[PDB]
Amino acid sequence: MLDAFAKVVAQADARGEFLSNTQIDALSKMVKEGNQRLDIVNKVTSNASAIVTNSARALFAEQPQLIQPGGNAYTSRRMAACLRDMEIVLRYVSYAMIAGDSSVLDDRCLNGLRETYQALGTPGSSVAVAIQKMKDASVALANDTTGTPIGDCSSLVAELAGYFDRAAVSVV
Amino acid sequence: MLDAFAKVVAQADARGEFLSNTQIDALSKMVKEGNQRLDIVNKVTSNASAIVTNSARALFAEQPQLIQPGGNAYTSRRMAACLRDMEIVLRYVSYAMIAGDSSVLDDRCLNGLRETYQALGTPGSSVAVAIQKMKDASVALANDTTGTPIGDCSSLVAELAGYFDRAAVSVV
Amino acid sequence: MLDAFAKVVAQADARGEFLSNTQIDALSKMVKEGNQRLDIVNKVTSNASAIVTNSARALFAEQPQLIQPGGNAYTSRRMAACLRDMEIVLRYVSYAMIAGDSSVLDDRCLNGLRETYQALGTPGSSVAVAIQKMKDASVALANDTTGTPIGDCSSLVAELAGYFDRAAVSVV
Amino acid sequence: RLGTVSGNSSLDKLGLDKFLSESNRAYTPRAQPGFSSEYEQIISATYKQLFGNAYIMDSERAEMAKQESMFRDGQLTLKDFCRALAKTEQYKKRFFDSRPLYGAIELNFKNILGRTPDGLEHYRAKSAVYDTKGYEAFVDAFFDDGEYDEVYDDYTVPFYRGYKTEANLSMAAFTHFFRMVRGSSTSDKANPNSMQKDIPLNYYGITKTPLAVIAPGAAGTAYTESFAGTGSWQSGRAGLNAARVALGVPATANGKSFRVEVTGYTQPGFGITAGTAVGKLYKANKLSRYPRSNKSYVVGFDELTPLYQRITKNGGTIASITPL
Amino acid sequence: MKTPITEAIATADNQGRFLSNTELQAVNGRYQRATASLTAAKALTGSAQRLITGAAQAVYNKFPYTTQMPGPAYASSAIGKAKCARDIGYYLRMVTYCLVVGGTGPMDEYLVAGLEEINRSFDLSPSWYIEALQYIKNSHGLSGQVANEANAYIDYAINTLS
Amino acid sequence: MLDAFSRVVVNSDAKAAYVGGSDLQALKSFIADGNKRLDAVNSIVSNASCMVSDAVSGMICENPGLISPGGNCYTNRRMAACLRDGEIILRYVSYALLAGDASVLEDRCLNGLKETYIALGVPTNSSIRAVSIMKAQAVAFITNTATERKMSFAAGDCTSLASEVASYFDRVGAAIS
Amino acid sequence: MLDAFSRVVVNSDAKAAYVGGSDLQALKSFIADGNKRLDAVNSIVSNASCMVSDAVSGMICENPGLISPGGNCYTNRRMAACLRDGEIILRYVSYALLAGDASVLEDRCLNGLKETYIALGVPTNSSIRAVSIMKAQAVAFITNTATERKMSFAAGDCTSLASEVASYFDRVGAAIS
Amino acid sequence: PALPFPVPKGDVTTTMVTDPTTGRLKLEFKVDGAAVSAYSDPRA
Ligand SMILES: C=CC1=C(C)[C@@H](Cc2[nH]c(/C=C3N=C(/C=C4\NC(=O)[C@H](C)[C@H]4CC)C(C)=C\3CCC(=O)O)c(CCC(=O)O)c2C)NC1=O
Ligand SMILES: C=CC1=C(C)[C@@H](Cc2[nH]c(/C=C3N=C(/C=C4\NC(=O)[C@H](C)[C@H]4CC)C(C)=C\3CCC(=O)O)c(CCC(=O)O)c2C)NC1=O
Ligand SMILES: C=CC1=C(C)[C@@H](Cc2[nH]c(/C=C3N=C(/C=C4\NC(=O)[C@H](C)[C@H]4CC)C(C)=C\3CCC(=O)O)c(CCC(=O)O)c2C)NC1=O
Ligand SMILES: C=CC1=C(C)[C@@H](Cc2[nH]c(/C=C3N=C(/C=C4\NC(=O)[C@H](C)[C@H]4CC)C(C)=C\3CCC(=O)O)c(CCC(=O)O)c2C)NC1=O
Ligand SMILES: C=CC1=C(C)[C@@H](Cc2[nH]c(/C=C3N=C(/C=C4\NC(=O)[C@H](C)[C@H]4CC)C(C)=C\3CCC(=O)O)c(CCC(=O)O)c2C)NC1=O
Ligand SMILES: C=CC1=C(C)[C@@H](Cc2[nH]c(/C=C3N=C(/C=C4\NC(=O)[C@H](C)[C@H]4CC)C(C)=C\3CCC(=O)O)c(CCC(=O)O)c2C)NC1=O
Ligand SMILES: C=CC1=C(C)[C@@H](Cc2[nH]c(/C=C3N=C(/C=C4\NC(=O)[C@H](C)[C@H]4CC)C(C)=C\3CCC(=O)O)c(CCC(=O)O)c2C)NC1=O
Ligand SMILES: C=CC1=C(C)[C@@H](Cc2[nH]c(/C=C3N=C(/C=C4\NC(=O)[C@H](C)[C@H]4CC)C(C)=C\3CCC(=O)O)c(CCC(=O)O)c2C)NC1=O
Ligand SMILES: C=CC1=C(C)[C@@H](Cc2[nH]c(/C=C3N=C(/C=C4\NC(=O)[C@H](C)[C@H]4CC)C(C)=C\3CCC(=O)O)c(CCC(=O)O)c2C)NC1=O
Ligand SMILES: C=CC1=C(C)[C@@H](Cc2[nH]c(/C=C3N=C(/C=C4\NC(=O)[C@H](C)[C@H]4CC)C(C)=C\3CCC(=O)O)c(CCC(=O)O)c2C)NC1=O
Ligand SMILES: CCC1=C(C)/C(=C/C2=NC(=C\c3[nH]c(/C=C4\NC(=O)[C@H](C)[C@H]4CC)c(C)c3CCC(=O)O)/C(CCC(=O)O)=C2C)NC1=O
Ligand SMILES: CCC1=C(C)/C(=C/C2=NC(=C\c3[nH]c(/C=C4\NC(=O)[C@H](C)[C@H]4CC)c(C)c3CCC(=O)O)/C(CCC(=O)O)=C2C)NC1=O
Ligand SMILES: CCC1=C(C)/C(=C/C2=NC(=C\c3[nH]c(/C=C4\NC(=O)[C@H](C)[C@H]4CC)c(C)c3CCC(=O)O)/C(CCC(=O)O)=C2C)NC1=O
Ligand SMILES: CCC1=C(C)/C(=C/C2=NC(=C\c3[nH]c(/C=C4\NC(=O)[C@H](C)[C@H]4CC)c(C)c3CCC(=O)O)/C(CCC(=O)O)=C2C)NC1=O
Repeated sequence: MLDAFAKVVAQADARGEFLSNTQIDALSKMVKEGNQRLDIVNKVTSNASAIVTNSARALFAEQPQLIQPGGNAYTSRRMAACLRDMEIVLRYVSYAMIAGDSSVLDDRCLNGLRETYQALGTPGSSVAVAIQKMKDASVALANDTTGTPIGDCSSLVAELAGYFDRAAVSVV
Repeated sequence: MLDAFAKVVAQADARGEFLSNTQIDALSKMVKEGNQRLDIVNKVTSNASAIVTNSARALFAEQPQLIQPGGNAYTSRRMAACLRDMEIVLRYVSYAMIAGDSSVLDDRCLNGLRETYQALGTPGSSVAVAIQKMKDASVALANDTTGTPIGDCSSLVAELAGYFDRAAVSVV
Repeated sequence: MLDAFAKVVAQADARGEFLSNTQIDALSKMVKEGNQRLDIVNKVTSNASAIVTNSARALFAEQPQLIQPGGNAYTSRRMAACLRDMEIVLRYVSYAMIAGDSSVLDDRCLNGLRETYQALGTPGSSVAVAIQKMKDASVALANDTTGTPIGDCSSLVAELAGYFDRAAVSVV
Repeated sequence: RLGTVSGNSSLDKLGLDKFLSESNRAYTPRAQPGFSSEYEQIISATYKQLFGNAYIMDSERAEMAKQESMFRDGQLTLKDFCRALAKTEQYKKRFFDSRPLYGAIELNFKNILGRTPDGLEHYRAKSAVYDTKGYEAFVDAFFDDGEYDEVYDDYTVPFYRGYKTEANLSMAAFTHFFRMVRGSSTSDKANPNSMQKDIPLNYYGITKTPLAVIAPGAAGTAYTESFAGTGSWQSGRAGLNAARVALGVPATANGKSFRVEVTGYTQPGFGITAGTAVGKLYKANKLSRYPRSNKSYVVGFDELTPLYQRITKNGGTIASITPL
Repeated sequence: MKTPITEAIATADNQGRFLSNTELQAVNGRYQRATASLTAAKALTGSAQRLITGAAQAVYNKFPYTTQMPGPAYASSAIGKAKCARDIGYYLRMVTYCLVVGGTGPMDEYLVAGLEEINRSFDLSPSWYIEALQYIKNSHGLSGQVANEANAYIDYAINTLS
Repeated sequence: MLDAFSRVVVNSDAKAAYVGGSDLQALKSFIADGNKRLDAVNSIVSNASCMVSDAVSGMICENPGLISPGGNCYTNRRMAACLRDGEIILRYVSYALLAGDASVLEDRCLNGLKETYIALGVPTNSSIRAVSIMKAQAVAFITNTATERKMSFAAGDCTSLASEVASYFDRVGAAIS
Repeated sequence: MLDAFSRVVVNSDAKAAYVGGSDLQALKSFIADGNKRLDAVNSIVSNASCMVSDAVSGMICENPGLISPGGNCYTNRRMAACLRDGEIILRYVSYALLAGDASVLEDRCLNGLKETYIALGVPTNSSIRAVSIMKAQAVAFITNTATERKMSFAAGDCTSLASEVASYFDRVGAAIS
Repeated sequence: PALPFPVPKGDVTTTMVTDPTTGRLKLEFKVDGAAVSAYSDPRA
């Protein structure tokens, strides 16, 4: 897979030249968020069970179809199949957030997810709410500076929530 | 696999409710005929190589174009693979005799069997006429009054025909 | 994997008769020209990379967008993998030259090779040029009279040109 | 863009938006003189519709400069006008003479009728006319039947119709129809399953076998497996395609079985350390790990999890997954 | 189908190897014995109806019960004797296919694989076919190295029935 | 399309025989029981609007996630299509029982509806819960043990016939499976 | 077919959101400076075929051997298809600008253009080298930074929409990357 | 089916019977909650 440093080298080889000096100080903004990316990982990797409990607490309440006799997640391995699938949409986003792109997100999780739910009959309607119940649950969880100094992180809140909606449109 | 007791479990698990009392007295009728089930499977598998080779011999008599050179069942590789599939249906029919339903015969042996044969090119009308020899060599085998005491088992021989005609309509 | 001798045997067995007298001297013709066929593949295995690097440097001088930065065969991990495909088809035509037929050639190389070239995004018209860039170099040394006694080897190098022509068709 | 229940519409994102937006009917019983931007739009609509979005330049449109003018008074459209366009050199250069007889038949149904013929008894009725009564009655075998005189009254333009339940074709003719239609940016030639030199559906159109209906423009839709039948009667080979059936003891050992469809792997990707093993990068016999790509697998329900890992850690993209 | 030519291809394909001087003498030695093996294949072809019916009677002289016993696996009837003559004609045909290709390819594929499934099912004895093949071994009337090639592929068939 | 009368012909064709008296004995008893089957299928097609009523309004109360905004029966075209998709598949088995052969069901619809449905995105477990809700809806009508509507037949026992429409509808559900 | 007026109504019908006036202010920002989109569209569709005039001519000056033997734009037939190949995709760029979504370049063009250009052997590097040339060729009429021409404008910052064409030019090299 | 035991204020009182086979329903004395997940509180 390729990363956020690699694509401006992938456009330095497939174009074919040396480095422009406007390509070098565009990477200064990557380390203007470089420490500020690193504590954003602490708001999601220290709360791994915390989001995926608090979201599937909510998701069968307004949508009681999943717990019906004859519903989808009925047996306990299918209910454990929800929890192994709710976290990886957040885990590969957590791989995408330390990366800075969505290459490894598309490589190992997303490409092969619309049709895999359709072959199994698990709905594309409600695997997007599992994105959306953890979408607002990490907008609140990462927007607080408990341990780190105070300034501007108004970019990267529109990047990890710039990756959940990428996972939302790649499944419906 | 499913037998007859595994039917009404899964026919009420999506329904949700418990086992109702009006069904199980039909299922405790089935254990009165439990001793007339196991003789009858013992009648088939004791003669399990005399129903195969007596009906492949009466198949190539009426159809000499299969053992002629350039035929489908010509060589010794494809004669052994003709007696292999003639015994495979004799297993999975008698598996469905002991169980009470068809759902291991047409899930492990008949789910794509004629479309196996359209890809290989074997005459799928002609495997049905070997099976209907084996139907008549086994229904008339399971009406002997030696080895068992007499009594009316006319209800249980229609189930043995009803899976032999289910392989007669699977392969065409 | 058939031979020239095994192809006329397998047509006889599916008809179910012995080999005719017109077929044995058709094969007795084929064995007396054996030392011509042993002298052909001795010429195109004693120059089994001097064909290939001189066919690569011919094509790369002609087509220049292969070596361009951004190219298909630009980098040195896609350069030995270009020289791998140029060296195995010189290998696998020479297996089909010594067999007398080309059912070794299409099944061990060319079955779906233009479908894997579709998946890589490889320009396939230029590799068919490179087989034709290898084809005339292969017959220029087959016609080379050095060290061998002189005779007529006319249709054998038209057979060898037909093996390269069958390779160059089904790669585009 | 991908979506089934994304905005309540299942087939606008399958590639049939403009084939369901337009209807292309003409409104006057003769083309009126004076104005040449209202009926030339009908002609260049049909020049992409009948030819299958092929490039007709003006250097060959003026070669065919009679046959549209006799439509403007004297021929009907769809019955006579594209019939006259089907008797051209430009129609005979793309869909008749670079390809076999069945491939000329099975591309003519997409061109003329807007469907795919199922089995061979629909190939029987069309190819009983070429070997007896030439090419001009072969093209006019389509235009005077119940399949043509009912769906279009004679002043529309023949559209695509091989997806609806009123077009009572088959259920397999749906599955061939998205092998033939790859969005609105393809042609007869710019189609990977068959170029102009080839035939689209040789086995599958004859034997009525349905296929994996892949949405076009997806991630890794650059896949089609090749063909070699198996068995010793037909002297075929083994190892090219996974089977379409999944019978046996490995049918229901791991639950319900599936057929996956891998797009393709490379040499960088096999290791779990993000690179290439620097060395000789091969074995001695100089083949790949997957020595031909675009391969496929048959796998049960209880091993879908490590196989979906083992494709996706190695650089393989997945076309679709169909249960067997 | 193993031939000498489709075996030295396979060891060349194992090592990624161009056809060296090692694999050009394995295919040359087939050509120095394709002369003697194709006269033996031409001689056994012409004397087929002498050798088939003569070996079918030499079975019946050694094992006389096969013409006497009732039931469908024996030669006691008209159609029982016709299927026995078909079987030695199937056996003698695969001897001549091996002399063409120079090895035991066509009797491996078309005859030997799956043979014991038949001989147990249809109650046919493997010693009925040794006596048919030991007739053909010392009554083909060949000599020299022409006989050496026909006697190699006859007792390959005796050892896969024994 | 195959007929049961056609089924004994290709049985007698690769066998290369004539028609004997042996396999004829199945078909002459099929004639006199033809009116009893003719007394069956007329009530299948005349209560068909109720059987497509309870096809789709019954399966939606046991999974209401399709009428939810985002489901697979949410819009009023997919609401219209699910009313329409079920009224063709019982029209086909009404053809299939008069021939007696399931091959007319196979070549027309049951060859390839499964490969469309995961590209049309609909779930198959919802479909077989809607297939089997017409299964017991069918077998009440052939026996006259239906509750709210009881129709005119003769007196007998068509439980050999009532297994046959249950022998169709599982293969309807197994085709989508 | 999507646009930015109806991008929200396929978003809000996951929510079943009767749209109170909070989310509509981006649409009230879309109707605010949509004249700058409109004053750029007339700066595109009047200067349209001179974008493609130096597209392939800019490609062939640095990638010279496509007019060589064994090229891709060798003949007159091979070259004139390429000039309609580039003018189709720039026609389909500027549909998306006045609409406001990434609809039209995906649901018609890149619903199958990756298998198109590998069915013909169209080189994907040279068919983004021209479009990267046509990237910066298409920003200069919006910017009015051109060496040769000036368009009669009003003077503001259209840099939200000067890179929005480059934010359509990125996902035309999504599949043909 | 059997009387359910002597109801204490316990709001769940397990339905009864139910229909053509069937049974099972969690009653909160009239109101029938039965897995709607009223505790739906994410923390943003
Ligand atoms: C070595 C591992 C490593 C980490 C675990 C993090 C933690 C971390 N963040 C910052 C530094 C910072 N951290 C933030 C982050 C935030 N402030 C906010 O208002 C947001 C709510 C919150 C994001 C969740 C900001 C804005 C700064 C820079 C301080 C400033 O702007 O003046 C610093 C001080 C050094 C520096 O400036 O880089 C450290 C150690 N960074 C790291 O390098
Ligand atoms: C492990 C193997 C095994 C079996 C196969 C059965 C065999 C079996 N069958 C019967 C007993 C019987 N079995 C039959 C059965 C038949 N009579 C017919 O005419 C038909 C040909 C045939 C049915 C296939 C009848 C009619 C009786 C007596 C009635 C009765 O069971 O009460 C009995 C005596 C005990 C009893 O009466 O139940 C036993 C041991 N039990 C076994 O443990
Ligand atoms: C009376 C005069 C007279 C000659 C000089 C030859 C001349 C001659 N030499 C070769 C052709 C040849 N002649 C030989 C034979 C040999 N090369 C060697 O290295 C060895 C010394 C020698 C014996 C093995 C070979 C091997 C070739 C072919 C290779 C070559 O051309 O170098 C040919 C072509 C075909 C042929 O052999 O006839 C001719 C005409 N012929 C004549 O009529
Ligand atoms: C074990 C490895 C092995 C070899 C490398 C060859 C080498 C070789 N070739 C020939 C013999 C020959 N070789 C050729 C071939 C040719 N002559 C030409 O001038 C053409 C360039 C070329 C045609 C392709 C011919 C034509 C003969 C027979 C000479 C003649 O025509 O009288 C002979 C003499 C005996 C024989 O015919 O076999 C030998 C040993 N044979 C082998 O067994
Ligand atoms: C609405 C969407 C839509 C499109 C995008 C185009 C897509 C398209 N492009 C081509 C076809 C082509 N397009 C190119 C173009 C190029 N190759 C290069 O190397 C250059 C970099 C690049 C020019 C910019 C070439 C060379 C052909 C092939 C023409 C030929 O084969 O002679 C064809 C085949 C038409 C035919 O030949 O009949 C089609 C359908 N058409 C559409 O309807
Ligand atoms: C979930 C919401 C819900 C409904 C929409 C109705 C629909 C409904 N009806 C029946 C069950 C049935 N439905 C019919 C159909 C009919 N009866 C007639 O006589 C008419 C002519 C015809 C049109 C109404 C029949 C015959 C039965 C079987 C019961 C019977 O009458 O014997 C079943 C049980 C089938 C099953 O699920 O296995 C359901 C769910 N009931 C509900 O609980
Ligand atoms: C042989 C009979 C036969 C059919 C079934 C249909 C097969 C079929 N069904 C649908 C299409 C459909 N079919 C259904 C029906 C259902 N989906 C569900 O979720 C439920 C399980 C089930 C109702 C019981 C729905 C909801 C659509 C979607 C319509 C759409 O996508 O616009 C379409 C697409 C129609 C189009 O694109 O125009 C087709 C071809 N045609 C036929 O000839
Ligand atoms: C014009 C339209 C038309 C029809 C409707 C049928 C009418 C019909 N039904 C039956 C006759 C019958 N139908 C049944 C069928 C049934 N009885 C039951 O108890 C079950 C509820 C049900 C299906 C199992 C039975 C048992 C008979 C009597 C046996 C017979 O003679 O067929 C008969 C033969 C006897 C008679 O003349 O009445 C006829 C003609 N045929 C037609 O031509
Ligand atoms: C090797 C040969 C060679 C060429 C053919 C040109 C091709 C070319 N043109 C432009 C770039 C451009 N081309 C145009 C087009 C036009 N300007 C107008 O106003 C006219 C209306 C219209 C036709 C003349 C515009 C507006 C730009 C961007 C700015 C500019 O150069 O004016 C660019 C820059 C794009 C980029 O940055 O990637 C290039 C490489 N350059 C070369 O090196
Ligand atoms: C049918 C044709 C038709 C149109 C195209 C529009 C024409 C149009 N464009 C703008 C207006 C404008 N256009 C620009 C744009 C720019 N200024 C620059 O120098 C930048 C280079 C460029 C930014 C990309 C700006 C800044 C305005 C004024 C702000 C506004 O959009 O209202 C205005 C508003 C000015 C006014 O109120 O009079 C109008 C009416 N109307 C029409 O009837
Ligand atoms: C490599 C990373 C990876 C991905 C992307 C992946 C997808 C994936 N999800 C699966 C199942 C599943 N996924 C779900 C999840 C849901 N269904 C719903 O209705 C809910 C809305 C939703 C969340 C609770 C369920 C219920 C199954 C089992 C399907 C079944 O048994 O019917 C399966 C089948 C095997 C299994 O049960 O795990 C795969 C391969 N698996 C992986 O290992
Ligand atoms: C798990 C259970 C199972 C089933 C259901 C099955 C079907 C099956 N039958 C096969 C072949 C075959 N089946 C037949 C049988 C016949 N053809 C005829 O003409 C006769 C009418 C009939 C014999 C009486 C023949 C001749 C082959 C071809 C063997 C070959 O090509 O090697 C093959 C190809 C592999 C092989 O056996 O060689 C499969 C997979 N195989 C299985 O293992
Ligand atoms: C079993 C025998 C066999 C077949 C059938 C085969 C096809 C094949 N060709 C490949 C690559 C390739 N093939 C080429 C060849 C060319 N590209 C060009 O521009 C030239 C026109 C042409 C030859 C000079 C190149 C450059 C690659 C590497 C592409 C990549 O790695 O992305 C790959 C990818 C793995 C690899 O590096 O080998 C396969 C599997 N490989 C095999 O080992
Ligand atoms: C090419 C490879 C090949 C072999 C070897 C082969 C053997 C073969 N021999 C058979 C029968 C037979 N073979 C014999 C032969 C004999 N019985 C005797 O009494 C004699 C001693 C002896 C002759 C030497 C007889 C009588 C039958 C008929 C058995 C029966 O009808 O049940 C049959 C049963 C079908 C038939 O021919 O009617 C096969 C498949 N088939 C093959 O395709």
